[PDB]
Amino acid sequence: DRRTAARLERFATVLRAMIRSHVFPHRALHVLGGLLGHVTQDRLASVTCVARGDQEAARTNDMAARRSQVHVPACALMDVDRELRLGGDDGLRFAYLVFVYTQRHRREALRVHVAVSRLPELG
Amino acid sequence: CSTLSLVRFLELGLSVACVCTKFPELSYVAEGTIQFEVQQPMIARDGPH
Repeated sequence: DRRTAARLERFATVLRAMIRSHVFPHRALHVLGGLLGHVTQDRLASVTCVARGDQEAARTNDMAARRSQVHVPACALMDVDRELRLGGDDGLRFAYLVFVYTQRHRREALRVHVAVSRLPELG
Repeated sequence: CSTLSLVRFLELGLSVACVCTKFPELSYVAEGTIQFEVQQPMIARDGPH
């Protein structure tokens, strides 16, 4: 897309304003599932994402890989158990998308992560 | 004297604009209706919407 880096910069300024004004972005971004399909006109799309069930019950119109998986930028994926050293053994683990605020006037930012663990209650 | 030029209705050209039916019980009928049903055709667009 055109003008994209500029838009990324403006969006950064938007989120940094959001935390400054005490209307936090977690009250501005509900989460949908993982997209699988789309038909696009010129600058107008119709994405389609799962909402319940497991991802690979779907059927993508790629015809190279009908099913899919879930991809997360490894730069942000922060594991917890192996981090906290619970001494546990990896079985079925939950998955949490977490936001990190920091508040210092005119000098503030937001950190994102995707956390997995067996812990049902983060707290 | 003078005759009387008789005229019938079905012989006129105007009769083809209406279907006439005798209904000897019309003096009894309350409000009567007729029911249509029509189904518009449709064409298949494409793209996002």
